[PDB]
Amino acid sequence: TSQLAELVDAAAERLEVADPVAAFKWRAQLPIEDSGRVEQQLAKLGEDARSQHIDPDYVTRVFDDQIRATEAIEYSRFSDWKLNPASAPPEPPDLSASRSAIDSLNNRMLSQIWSHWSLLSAPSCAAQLDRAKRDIVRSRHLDSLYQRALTTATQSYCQAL
Amino acid sequence: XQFEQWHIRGRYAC
Repeated sequence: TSQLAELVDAAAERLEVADPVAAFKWRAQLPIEDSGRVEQQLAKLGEDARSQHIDPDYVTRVFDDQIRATEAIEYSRFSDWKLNPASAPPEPPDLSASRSAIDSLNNRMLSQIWSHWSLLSAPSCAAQLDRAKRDIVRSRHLDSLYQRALTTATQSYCQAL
Repeated sequence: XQFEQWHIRGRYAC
């Protein structure tokens, strides 16, 4: 079992927030893209990292990858719903629960990153990450779209110094 | 995607 499995599990769970958010933005006629919100989120995560004496640039690259992967899922859903608007699913009443989940999963990922910092900077990181993705793809039943998203979201893990 | 040239996102894959 990979030492990175808890981190990868948290990243995959965070990817899953794309579906309620996409459904909500579709029904509410809101854009997927929000560059100002991304800048504010990444700046805050860089400051959370600095508060814990973690390298902020490593953290903000990781979370930019994660956010791009999340947005990619939302764009894929919008493509499906453009082809068949009747298939757009019931959306959550609001995004307060999604905001809470994202905050919780941000914290879980950052704490796992620091907890395994020695491995993330070590030569075995890539192998350990491959193993973790495989196991999480199984345990969370990830389809082709989420598998690609997980690859994108984790592509900068083995960059820690 | 969308980002200003001074944004954090501008430093990375985008």
